[PDB]
This record gives sequence, structure tokens and C-alpha cells, in this order.
Amino acid sequence: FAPGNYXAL
Amino acid sequence: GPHSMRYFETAVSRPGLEEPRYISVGYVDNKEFVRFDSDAENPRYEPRAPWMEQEGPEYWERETQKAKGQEQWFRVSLRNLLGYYNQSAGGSHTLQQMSGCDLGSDWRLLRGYLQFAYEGRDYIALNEDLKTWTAADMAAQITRRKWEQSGAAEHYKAYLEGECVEWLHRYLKNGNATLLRTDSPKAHVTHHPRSKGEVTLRCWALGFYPADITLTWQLNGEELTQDMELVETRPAGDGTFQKWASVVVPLGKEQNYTCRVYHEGLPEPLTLRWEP
Amino acid sequence: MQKTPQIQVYSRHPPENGKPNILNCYVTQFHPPHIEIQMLKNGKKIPKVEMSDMSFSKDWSFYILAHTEFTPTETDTYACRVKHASMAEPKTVYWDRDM
Repeated sequence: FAPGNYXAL
Repeated sequence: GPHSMRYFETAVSRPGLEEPRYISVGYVDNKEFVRFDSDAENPRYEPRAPWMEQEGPEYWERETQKAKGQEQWFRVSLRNLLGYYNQSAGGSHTLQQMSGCDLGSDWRLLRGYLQFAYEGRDYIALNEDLKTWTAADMAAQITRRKWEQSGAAEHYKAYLEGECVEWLHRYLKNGNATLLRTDSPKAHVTHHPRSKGEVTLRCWALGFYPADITLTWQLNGEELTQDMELVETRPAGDGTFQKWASVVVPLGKEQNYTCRVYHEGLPEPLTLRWEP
Repeated sequence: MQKTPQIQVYSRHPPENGKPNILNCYVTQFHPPHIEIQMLKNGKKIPKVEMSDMSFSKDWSFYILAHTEFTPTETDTYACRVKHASMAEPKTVYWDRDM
């Protein structure tokens, strides 16, 4: 179960 | 010791192509179990362990969907990063991410991980409190402020404590037949000339699983690591791993030395000495 | 950055002459992830060489495993040649059976 990034660097 | 899951993600940009190369690899107890690659014929999350075959088609479409989101996220970040470091267009650059969770022997969250790197160097990392961030330089400070404002830490905290741990149970349960296996190291010692009146004794450990292992030499029963050449543990390519330690001893006084091999698959450690 | 690759060349099973085996070439600790690896027998490129998919370690560095079926003899030499942008020219490493 892979993560989902939230806000780009 | 502690069970674990990890997702290792990489984005590589390149001259000409607008879309960068994205690859995601998933690990359970350091064993690769799923993979995604953008340059595959039909890009989706593929099973890379036989015990993952039993997941339904709906599982794979959710995971592939997240991969598509991450591609877009990595693309945007690569572009921002290029601006942050005042770099020229048309080059090639890397953005790496390590996400995951550790479990205690009691089967619950021990430590959570979330960290990023740019050009193989640390950029920003979620701290062990899962609340604050550590920025490696000034560029990463700009990301920090933006992320502090938006509450990005809370989002990843809910993941590492929530789904990361919950789904690790399912993967551990489904594939404990292969994961909890332990192949013992078959060990021996070789003797080789080095210089005038000095000899290299090398201690071999072969065919062992998992990779975790300690090899040490000793003099008259006392641990000896002074100037011990210790090679990087390397894969046999059949599932198991290999390693050696070596030490330079005087000629004639080789019997004084013995090698020590520690591995969780053994009922007790191996003690070996080079014989004629 | 540019990290120079570390190259290990070794057989899967203990080596014996006339006994079919597999020769590994384990390149590690390099960056950037583009790399050219090729395995050789008596200085001639071996046609069927399997390449594992590329991963990276907890220190961010990339690694890959190249391997091919081979049968050791006393006289034959086996080697791995790597080109990487961190090196001025490609580095060859020879399989040391006696090691």
C-alpha cells in the first residue's frame, strides 16, 4: 500500500 | 529484528523528454514485493513476490492510480527544485523518496520514515516525532515553511501510523511462508600469501538468508577488528546472500586466530580456524 | 554529485573447473543512476547477460546485479567492465576465483 504525497517540494 | 515495510521512489528527468522516468519499489522485511515503472509497456504496479498474486484486480488499480499521482507530484517537484538550486534547463536530475514503517515484536508502530533527497543528497526528512521537519540546506527551508503551513506532517503521520502498519499485517500474514524462512550460512576459511612473513586469512559466509549477519575474527578468544577488511554483503542471485571478513596475520601464527560467524538461522554461532 | 561505483565480481556457488555455475557482477554505491555494465569472457563480450532492475540503498546510492551462466576453467578469464559518468574511463574488474 503505497503513500500519496500531499502539498510539491 | 522488527518487521518493516518501505516504498523507495525515484524520479529521473532527462533532456528532450517532457515526462521524467518514475520508478517505485515496495519492500516487506527488506524483500521486494511490488514494483512500478513508467517506461513499462503497460505501466502499473506489478507483483514481485509469489504471495502477492492473491490480491484482487481492484487492489492493483488503486495502487497504479497512486503511482500516477506520484508521477505528477515528482514532476512538479523536480521543476521547483531546478529553480531552487538555480540550475539550467535541459539537464538530468534525480529526486528520491523513502517512505515506510517499523513494527515492534508486539506488532504495532515502532518508528515511521519519510525523507527526500535531491541529486542523491539529503533534502528534507520527517522527524521521528512525525510532527516536525529537518531541512538539509536553505532550499529545503523554503519547502519546510510551505509544508509547516499546510500541515503536511499530519498527512504522512496518518499514513505511517494508519495504513502502513495495517497493510503490513496483511502482507506479513499472506507471505509468512517465505518471509520467516532462515537459511543458515555455510562457512569456511581460506589462506593466502600477502607479503614477507605475513598472511591473509579470509572467513567465508555463503548461502545465508536474511542479509543480517556478523563476521568477526578473534585472537586467543578475544574479539579482533583492528584492520579487518569487511566486504559489503552481496546477493548470490538465488535468494540468499554472501559475505567475508579477512585479517592479516604473521606467518606461522595462524592457528592463534579463529573466525566467528553470527546468524539467526544457526542454533549457535560458528567458530572456525584455517587448517592444512 | 558523482559517486564512483563499487564493483564485486563473484560466482554464485563455490567455483569448480568444468562445473556449470553463474557469474555475478554486483555494482553498488553509485550516482547518477545511468550506467553501462557488460561482462566478458577472455576479453570478448558475453551475449546472454541478465540484468536485475535497478534499486537504491538507505544511503540513496544505486545498485544493480548483472549475471550470466558460465563454466569455469583453469585458463579462462572472466571480467566485468563498467562505464559511469563519475569515472574518466571504464573500469574493468577481473574475477578472482582464488580470493
